[PDB]
Formats: sequence, structure tokens, C-alpha cells
Amino acid sequence: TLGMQVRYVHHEDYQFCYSFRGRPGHKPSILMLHGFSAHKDMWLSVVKFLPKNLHLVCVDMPGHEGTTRSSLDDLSIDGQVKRIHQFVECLKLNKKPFHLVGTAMGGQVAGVYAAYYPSDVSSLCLVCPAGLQYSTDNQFVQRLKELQGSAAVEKIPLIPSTPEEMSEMLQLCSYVRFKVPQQILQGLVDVRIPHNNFYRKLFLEIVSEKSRYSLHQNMDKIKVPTQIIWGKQDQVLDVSGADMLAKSIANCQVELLENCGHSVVMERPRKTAKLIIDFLASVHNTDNNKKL
Ligand SMILES: CCCCCCCC/C=C\CCCCCCCC(=O)O
Ligand SMILES: CCCCCCCCO[C@@H]1O[C@H](CO)[C@@H](O)[C@H](O)[C@H]1O
Repeated sequence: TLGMQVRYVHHEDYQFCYSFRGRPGHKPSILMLHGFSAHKDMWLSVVKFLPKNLHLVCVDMPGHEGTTRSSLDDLSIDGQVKRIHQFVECLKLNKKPFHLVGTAMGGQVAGVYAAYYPSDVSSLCLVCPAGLQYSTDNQFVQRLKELQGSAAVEKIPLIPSTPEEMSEMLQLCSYVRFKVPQQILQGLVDVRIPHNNFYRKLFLEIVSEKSRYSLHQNMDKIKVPTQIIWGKQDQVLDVSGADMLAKSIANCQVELLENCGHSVVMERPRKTAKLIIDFLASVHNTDNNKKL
């Protein structure tokens, strides 16, 4: 369990499920946002290598796992950013500025959140964030455009419904992926099948005109030290995105990881956790120097 405890917090009829350890102290608290179709426990690999003197919060994103799934919820990046601000206000996480960490769709929400509520965030860590406008499409984005041409919504690579589709999703999302036995693939996809209608609705909403490039559209408003962590072998969100952010945001440190695909937090958890803590210390040192 790593000392992480699951709790639920309510905003009227909406509930957020989150895991946590430690308590608000002198250092900035850390709020972690997972990616598309995942949940708060994808952060456990990194938490295992994080120090115990930090206040860590890992929240299930809107409609995922223990957080409310409602047909009336606004699943656009703007609406998810707003839900995250309600959750933050619920826990009083912004009592003093906090460090905000996000991966992929969570990375996009994190970037847009720092642009919407700049006084809430002390520093940002964006792990292969979605929401950028690339000059050319990688094979995955060319596949999505091809699927749009036949409206084959049942073939979205990140929404598998069969063992063979699950094996393709596992290959696309990680650099090293040896073949898994059919029984294990079947078990992995069965836990996701009841949630595929929601993932299909969420996916179409985050790739819609209003959300597809919202991080790129808001990155001029990010005013805090930002760390970018990206895997050079990312087959989902191309690693060229790291330079687009770095050249558009001041005080930006880029960490390109070798032998690493889209699932950074699962593939390189030790290096990722080390980079997270090192960046936190360098931000504190520059803040102590800048005084007066
Ligand atoms: C149906 C329209 C097709 C056009 C696509 C336009 C560009 C957007 C394409 C891909 C972005 C995918 C972002 C999904 C979240 C990343 C996965 C994750 O969170 O791990
Ligand atoms: C990933 C593509 C799978 C097949 C999608 C079938 C067509 C869905 O429809 C399209 O979805 C887009 C994305 O939300 C919208 O931008 C378009 O307006 C809409 O017509």
C-alpha cells in the first residue's frame, strides 16, 4: 500500500476518490493526475521511490474509478480542469501553492490548470502531456484519422475490447512489451470492458476541436518553473512535444528518457521519482536565491 490511504471527498452530488500519505507541511504538497482510462494507482510505481516526508495526493480523474461518472459532467479539458479546482478547494490543497504533476491527458489538465489558476501552483511537472499541435502526425494519430474516415469508433487503439486488441494497446503504450499469455490479456480487458462506453465518450471529447490543442493554446499563460519528462520511444504522444513546450515556457527543464515509451511512470519509475524530487529542490534553491 506504500502508506497510501483511499478517501472520498464530496462537492454537492459529485465525489472525488483519492489516495494520500503525509500531511500539509513546509514543503509544497504534490497533486498527481493520471492519464486516459487509468486511475490514481498508476502513480504507485513512482510513489514507491518517493521520500516519506512529502504530502502526496493521487486523484481519480472525472468519470474514472472512484470519482463520479455522470452523463452531465463536462469531459472537455476545460471541464476537467474545473473539476480538479473543485477537488483542490475541497481538500484546501491550494492553502499555499502546490506542486502539480500530470501524465498524458492528466499532463494536459495540469498544464491548463496552471494557466487558469496561476496562484495555486508553485511548480509543474508534465510527463508526456497531451494537448499539443504537432506539424506532422505520428502513426497513432494517422490511425485515428484513418478510423474517422470509416467511423470505426470500436477500433480506437486505446479502447481494446478483445485480447488481441489488449496486446496491441500494451505494445503501443510501452517500449518493451514481451507477449502476454491469452488468459492474462483476457483478464486485463475484462476489467475495462464495462467502462469502454465511458472511455469512448471521453476519448472523442478530449480529441474534439475544443480540447485537442488546449495545452498548446494555454502554454503562454504558464508562469511557474516547469519540468517536462518524456520517453524518446513514445508511440502515442510524440517526444517532439517536449521542445515545443520548452521553447514556449520560461524556466523549463526537459528530461528525455531513453528506452521509454508512453507509460513513463510504469517504465522508468525510479528515474522519474528522482527527477521529480531533484526538480523540486532546484526550484526551492532558485527561490531562496531570488529573495529580496
Ligand atoms: C477523430 C479525430 C482524429 C484527429 C486527431 C487529432 C489529434 C489528436 C490525436 C491524438 C491525441 C490523443 C490524446 C489521448 C490521451 C493520451 C493517452 C493517455 O492519456 O495516456
Ligand atoms: C479516433 C477516431 C475513431 C472514429 C471516430 C468516428 C467519428 C466521430 O465523429 C467525429 O469525432 C471527432 C472527434 O471527437 C469530432 O471532431 C468530429 O466533429 C466528429 O464528427
